[PDB]
Amino acid sequence: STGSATTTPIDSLDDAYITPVQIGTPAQTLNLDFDTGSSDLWVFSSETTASEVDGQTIYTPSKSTTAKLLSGATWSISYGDGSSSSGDVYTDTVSVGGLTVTGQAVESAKKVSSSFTEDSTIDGLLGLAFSTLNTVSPTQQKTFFDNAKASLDSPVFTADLGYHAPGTYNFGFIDTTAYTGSITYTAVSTKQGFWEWTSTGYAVGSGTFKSTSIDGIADTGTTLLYLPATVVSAYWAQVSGAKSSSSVGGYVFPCSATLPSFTFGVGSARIVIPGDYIDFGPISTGSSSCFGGIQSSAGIGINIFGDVALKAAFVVFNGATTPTLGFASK
Repeated sequence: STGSATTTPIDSLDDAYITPVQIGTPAQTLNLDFDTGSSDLWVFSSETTASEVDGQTIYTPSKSTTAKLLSGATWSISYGDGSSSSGDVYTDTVSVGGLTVTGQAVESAKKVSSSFTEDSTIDGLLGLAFSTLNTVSPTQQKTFFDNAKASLDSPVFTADLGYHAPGTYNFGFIDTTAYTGSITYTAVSTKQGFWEWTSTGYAVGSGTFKSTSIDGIADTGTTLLYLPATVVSAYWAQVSGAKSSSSVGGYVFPCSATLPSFTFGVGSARIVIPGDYIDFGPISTGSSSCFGGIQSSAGIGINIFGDVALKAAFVVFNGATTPTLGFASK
């Protein structure tokens, strides 16, 4: 089997991407944030505290003939941005782009934090990291990808995120028309439950490439590119008027400045992030200070190749017995 679904930016900045997912019978279609940095499929639901729902589409398990309470199971998750959610669990039929999993754990939110309530466009998350991070207790549950894996033509999924445009998540096959050149594969460590890999270095604009190992995670659920402070400082030093603002919470730059590209290494290959991808617009409406798309990972505890980086590539998440990551230009 395979599946193929279009993923669409939630706003003009590509702050996140939503992908339609069919849950239950008859289908209830919710727009979920596919997140390769977490491992819970959770949804706004008929059980979510009413005051915490503001415009989202909800899953109503009582209207699904295939929903079954996963008795006794609860879940509770906190994300790197400080957001959180929790609730109980149903199993139900879940389909993504034509690919169907029966008995998928669908984690029904009883509570969500304010960041989720305030984002009307995201009806929940679909985790695509390793199932060892799944938060269901007492019985940890498998991700949609892990459940689908044995049925897939090939045990892979791919992320092809657009810059200010829709893209595609494919399951079970590699679309050879979707990238240029070759796919360079690189080793993954699953020790922390993430798609964790080691970039071979970076370049700023037309500068010389610096060979240096940068361990980080491929995370479709994080907007920006978070790298060590040394790397980030070297980037922003090439932008006229750029500075790190403690009041704003990162690097900002005058909207009049030109942004250089940023290149990251994948083995001997190179992925070039165009300068435009690093522009996240005014810090507040009408401001001449623009927020940067490359920020320091210091104090996160991990480097994160978020959407800014991933959308510059065609990315293969290879879930073979020994997982790997592939990157191609496109």
